Amino acid sequence: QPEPDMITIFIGTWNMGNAPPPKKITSWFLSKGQGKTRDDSADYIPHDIYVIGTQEDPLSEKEWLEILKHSLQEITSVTFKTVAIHTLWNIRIVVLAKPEHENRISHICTDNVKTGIANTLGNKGAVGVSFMFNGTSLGFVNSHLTSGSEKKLRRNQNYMNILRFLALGDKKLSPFNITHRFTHLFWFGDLNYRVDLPTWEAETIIQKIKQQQYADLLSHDQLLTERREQKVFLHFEEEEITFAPTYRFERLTRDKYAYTKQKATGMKYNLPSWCDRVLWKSYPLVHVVCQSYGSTSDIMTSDHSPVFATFEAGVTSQFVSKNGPGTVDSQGQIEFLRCYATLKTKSQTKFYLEFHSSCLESFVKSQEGENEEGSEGELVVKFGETLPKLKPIISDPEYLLDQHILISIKSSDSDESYGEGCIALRLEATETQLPIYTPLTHHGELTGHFQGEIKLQTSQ
Ligand SMILES: CCCC(=O)Nc1cccnc1Cl
Repeated sequence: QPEPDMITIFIGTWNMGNAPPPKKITSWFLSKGQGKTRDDSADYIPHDIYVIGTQEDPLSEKEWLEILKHSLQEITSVTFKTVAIHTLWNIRIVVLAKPEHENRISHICTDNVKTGIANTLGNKGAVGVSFMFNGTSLGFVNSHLTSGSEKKLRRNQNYMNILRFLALGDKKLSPFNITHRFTHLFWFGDLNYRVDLPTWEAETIIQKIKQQQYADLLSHDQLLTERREQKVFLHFEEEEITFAPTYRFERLTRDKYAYTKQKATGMKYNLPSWCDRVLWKSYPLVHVVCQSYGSTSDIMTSDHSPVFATFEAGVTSQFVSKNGPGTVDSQGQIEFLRCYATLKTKSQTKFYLEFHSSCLESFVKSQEGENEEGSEGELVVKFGETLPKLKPIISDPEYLLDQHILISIKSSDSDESYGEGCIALRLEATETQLPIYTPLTHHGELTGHFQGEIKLQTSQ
């Protein structure tokens, strides 16, 4: 029974509006409705993993698990196994997997982050799950961010708090936040970013939606504009949106957007918006392809419509050789030539690097770099040919070329990371000097760059 090199993952996000779901929600899991939808010929083919995020979820965990599992069993005739379930207030994540995957899944972590302070602490935040699927680390975040058209900056702040404080994945990756801990990270939820057009334009927006003309609306979508200005979700991907705004509907139909200010909305307008989103970030040169991204049309208990996204994701096997795990394989090495970090910091400490990778027995600390001044004000930290030779556990190129090296540049004075990034070992050649590059971030914001050359020796 061979190990897979690809799986498919279903991501759902649905703000349930504190109402129980209708009796049938199968269209969600089938990726049917509006947008990039799944072919009918696939309807009986189960996804490998289903990850369901809800917000304003009024159900108990038990109640929702019974609906989800019976939904999937009706579609696929498979009884899915529960990998994890975690709830913060009314924000919930469920991970279900095909039974054949039970002994491929391990290291399951759950966590939550509560956003805001005093006033603004008590219903927004995020839940998440991570696990290993054979050799591949997977992370999933369902966030319910701050509401209201004039709170995009708060949403951006919520995002940074969640990625700083959500404690998922391998705790030994201490310099790295969730945006670096996983082969594949999926972040979804009621992100609550709005279409930023004047209130007076509400009926014009509705007209555009009825004509399926989204271009002039998407050009004002706050998540797309904040991401283009590098204010949020730096280095994440999102499929093109080709479905109608998923908020705010009159319940029990989809024929009406309810946008006008009401006491129940705090006298705020809710112009039609793409509140409900799925984004991802995968390590460089790992296969990930979005195969659906859309909304359902026939689930109408909430003022939001459910959103679905599906992905092909590359996975790797739990590799064993005669040498590693449990020792190094002297026929493998990773060398760095002519490396330097360019940092945005105004500070003047010495810096050193740490290399972290599950291809190493443990992380590797470099010597301190040599600081120089860049021509446009920058700090340049030069490592030259001084970086330690990395000793992978396994030399087989079928393993090593699928690996990644995480890099943190740390202050000698504080041991605090000033920047994190990731280098793929999926090189064009071995035993050949090749350019490498990663942006460096800290708390998910850009702080610099790391570039140089790599020379990878495998057993071939
Ligand atoms: C609800 C948690 C039950 C559980 O232990 N799930 C699990 C763990 C490891 C691998 N696969 C699965 Cl389904």
